[PDB]
Amino acid sequence: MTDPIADMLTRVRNANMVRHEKLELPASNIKKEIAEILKSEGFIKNVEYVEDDKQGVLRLFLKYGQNDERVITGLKRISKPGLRVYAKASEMPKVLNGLGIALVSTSEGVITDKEARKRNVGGEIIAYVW
Amino acid sequence: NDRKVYVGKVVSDKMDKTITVLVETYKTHKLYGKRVKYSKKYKTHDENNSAKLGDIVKIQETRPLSATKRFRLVEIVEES
Amino acid sequence: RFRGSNWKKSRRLGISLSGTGKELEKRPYAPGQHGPNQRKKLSEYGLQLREKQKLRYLYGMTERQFRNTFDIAGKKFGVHGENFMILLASRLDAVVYSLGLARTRRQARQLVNHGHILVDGKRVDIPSYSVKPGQTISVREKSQKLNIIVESVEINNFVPEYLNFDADSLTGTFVRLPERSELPAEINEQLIVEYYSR
Amino acid sequence: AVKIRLTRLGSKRNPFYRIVVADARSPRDGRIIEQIGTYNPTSANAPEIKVDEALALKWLNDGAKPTDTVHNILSKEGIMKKF
Amino acid sequence: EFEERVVTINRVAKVVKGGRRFRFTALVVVGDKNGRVGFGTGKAQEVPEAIKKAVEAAKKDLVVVPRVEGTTPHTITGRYGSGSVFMKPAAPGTGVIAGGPVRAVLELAGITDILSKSLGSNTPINMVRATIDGLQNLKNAEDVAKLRGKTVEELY
Amino acid sequence: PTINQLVRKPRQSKIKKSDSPALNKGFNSKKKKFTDLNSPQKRGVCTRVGTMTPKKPNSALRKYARVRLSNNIEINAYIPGIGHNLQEHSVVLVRGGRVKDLPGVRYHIVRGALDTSGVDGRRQGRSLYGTKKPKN
RNA sequence: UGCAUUAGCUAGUUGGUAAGGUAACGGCUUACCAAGGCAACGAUGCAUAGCCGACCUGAGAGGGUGAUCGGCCACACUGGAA
RNA sequence: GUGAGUGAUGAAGGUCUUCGGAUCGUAAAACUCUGUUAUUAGGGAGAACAUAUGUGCACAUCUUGACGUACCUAAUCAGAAAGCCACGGCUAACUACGUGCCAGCAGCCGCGGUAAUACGUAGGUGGCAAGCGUUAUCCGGAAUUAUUGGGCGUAAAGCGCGCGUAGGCGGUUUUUUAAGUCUGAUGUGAAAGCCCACGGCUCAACCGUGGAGGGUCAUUGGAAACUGGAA
Ligand SMILES: [Mg+2]
Ligand SMILES: [Mg+2]
Ligand SMILES: [Mg+2]
Ligand SMILES: [Mg+2]
Ligand SMILES: [Mg+2]
Ligand SMILES: [Mg+2]
Ligand SMILES: [Mg+2]
Repeated sequence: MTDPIADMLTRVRNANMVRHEKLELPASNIKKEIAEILKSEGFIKNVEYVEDDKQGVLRLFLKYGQNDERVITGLKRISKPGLRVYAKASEMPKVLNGLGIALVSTSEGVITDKEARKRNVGGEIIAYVW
Repeated sequence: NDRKVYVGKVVSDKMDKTITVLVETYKTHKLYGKRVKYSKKYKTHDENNSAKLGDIVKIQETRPLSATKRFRLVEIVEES
Repeated sequence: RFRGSNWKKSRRLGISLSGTGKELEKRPYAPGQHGPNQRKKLSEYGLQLREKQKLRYLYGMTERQFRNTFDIAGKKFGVHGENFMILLASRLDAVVYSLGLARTRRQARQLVNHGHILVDGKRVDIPSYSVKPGQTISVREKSQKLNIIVESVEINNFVPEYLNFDADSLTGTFVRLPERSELPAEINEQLIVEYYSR
Repeated sequence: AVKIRLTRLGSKRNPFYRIVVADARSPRDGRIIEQIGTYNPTSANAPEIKVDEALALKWLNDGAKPTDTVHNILSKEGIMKKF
Repeated sequence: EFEERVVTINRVAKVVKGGRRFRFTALVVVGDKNGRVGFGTGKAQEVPEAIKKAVEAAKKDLVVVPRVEGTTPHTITGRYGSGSVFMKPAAPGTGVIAGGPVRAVLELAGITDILSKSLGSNTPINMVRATIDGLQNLKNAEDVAKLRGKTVEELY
Repeated sequence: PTINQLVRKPRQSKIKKSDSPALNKGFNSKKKKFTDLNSPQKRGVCTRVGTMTPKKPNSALRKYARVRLSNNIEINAYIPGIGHNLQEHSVVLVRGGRVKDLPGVRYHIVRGALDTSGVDGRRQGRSLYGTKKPKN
């Protein structure tokens, strides 16, 4: 395995075409905030968290729309092993006219572009989801 | 107004104060944004302070007093 | 000047556009030598050449100025296709064909050369100005009347809005840059808003 | 050696002037130490006196010289006998 | 009522035992100016009514374009086949900036303010389908809040 | 390619094959060296005229020359004109742009150029291939 | 800035102690002592080019220029030394 | 600005003509209209500052023009705003005559082997403007060098396949660090120029004023989620 969270977060799309509601993950400490800022912003019905031994289980329980429209409709990893990016707090980009919500590891943990203006901090912006 | 304060390892040493100081540093490339690392081989002089294979110690630039060495400090912390 | 026949390019385009009409007393079919035939189609090149060229013969300025008045129109605030229509009226020759001096711009756009060409001070012997809000284009002091300007001042009346002149001085410091409503109506702004932009 | 600039700026056929701490051997548009104001030499200006001389107070208080017959603009100021 | 603009025609042949025989194809696009756009393709041995043969084929299916007030909501790149378009919103007074075919599906639509550029190929049968695909992928700014469960204010 | 093999051997733009290759260069008299100039036109004197026929879709037969320029870079340049000139040992002024379908000419001859002012029996060409006597 | 179809360069060359000498330290010069120092993070070699705030283009990233007008070098028939 | 309000198909004469009539064309006269150019005029903007005497180097008061065209005013002429290039499509611009794979056009596809709207003229039309067009160099169009922003089955493109050092990247957790990272207090990136605001040049070209705004930096404050660094 080469990237600890790209292999995670691209099981979401492959578990978003064929319309599951299950996905099991190798959990971490990082992802137990990642899948909750997607629980804070509606994109997941219910993640519980890792509840087993030897850094084991993690399940997600996704969310689909009313007439079986997929809700998470777009997904992107941008800051990568092999090429980091680091966006300062002045030129922080919005995602799809601000509809989608990026996410950033900064001096106060992982926050988003909702929180990139009250803190006026910057960090490694790693994803874009829409 | 102060001297330089660069720190870093060595390669080896020979007779008469050949305290060469390897320094490693990061830079971006100017276009592609990759974090490329590179070194620089420096020089300073002392009595018998260092030896081969690991003599990381700060140096400080001064008046030249050599043909290539332009640092006057061998203030030692880490070694073998 | 144009040094040509403006009643021979009043049917080669669609309009005399400087009076009421000079095409009903002629063959209004086509320009010449192919008038006894049909009419073709029109592309977007037909849009640019028909509209820019149908507006150039209404303010008689030659080209290399059209771009200069185009970004001179552009270097401002608002909608561009409205603002070229806002700076279409600041020319004193336009106020010398629109404040009832003479009809055709060959004589009416010659109103700098011999007449009441003073404008709140010295004379302005050119074909325009940057005549902003609050400035009077008065009469000449040694002659407040030429031949044609006072002899045909009583020939027409009921002039345009956003201008309020008087008699016996031929002077106006009236309002401002005019409205986008009162303008030359027969043009399409967006068919020429990208024609000199592409 | 330090002097005060009177250089030929502006549109041609309209010789203007800018007032700055100059040197006797560097030319008109040459190397400039520091600015010392300007003056409208246009002879068509009512308000013209542009010398905020608190940033030019160090010149004549550390070894300046008068400049090349600009002395009547040195007349409209008064900075001498203060020391 | 409804406006119907021809984008292009083409003279299309077929070889049989004798000389080859011709027929004209003519795709047309039908716009309704409130943001509902269809398109169709005509195939007959004449110009001036194979147009109508396509126009009756165009109204049978439409797409509901998301008008934001004089514009499009966000940035999208609808591609279909090798051709592609680059769509981008702009200020309310801008005009429309597009190529040949991809303004015949925008001014015949009701958007009037887009910066755009074609990419990839340039044959007019692949431009329009990728543009319509791009307009289907666009979403309103309120139904995202509906499936999200947020309000409109909570996103900003 | 990935970034490490892209900061190692970087990008490298395409070559620029240039039109009019037999130009832009002045071979010096004293120092006897090629140079670079990027010059619009050059002089030259003529050697042959001739006319080769075939232009396989075009099929007429037209003339040519072998001028050689300042400091002897010999060339084949095409003469525009229904008529011609009557001069060996000319003082031409050549011009770029390839008259196609003749394999081996990329160059013109400007009519006039202080050797022959073109053809006299042409009126409404009036700058191409050397006419005069217009007062339009 | 371009060449790996240029891969081994350097011998007061790289250090030490002196002796001098220069406005000033110093392998700057000589007396010995020794072994170094540089390099696939492109040394050396050939070829071309005076640099820069700027100018032209470009939506932006970038690409191409260097006479005007200013900053700083280097040079005055060619070479040396006061 | 080399002309102006008029001015009945308006013309003698060019072209189309099957000619009956459109076209140049309200073009033109010949009336009526004008000083820009031409003979004279006062023609006098930058144009300042001291080797002195009265007061105690500072104040007021007497000392300096090469271009002498300019601004000016005032009679008032018609002195050439002409010529370039095209007209099949890209890209607005159409008819006749000699010519017949010839002589010849050509950015590109291509036009002429007898009726060429692509040759050479004629007339008309289109774009221009005191020029037009051509050859030459750079950028975009070109995402045809693709970090934003391309690909490698058959289209150009996978080493014949191992074992491997230099270099590149790395699972899970807890601690400390602070090189990369994020942030703010300074010193600095001169002025002339570009970007908008303002004064002046009969407006314009052009000038002066205060700001973006001068990049990787410099030193300490500061935050410690991720990449290093060590247990
Ligand atoms: Mg020179
Ligand atoms: Mg043309
Ligand atoms: Mg021809
Ligand atoms: Mg490709
Ligand atoms: Mg292996
Ligand atoms: Mg290894
Ligand atoms: Mg400060």
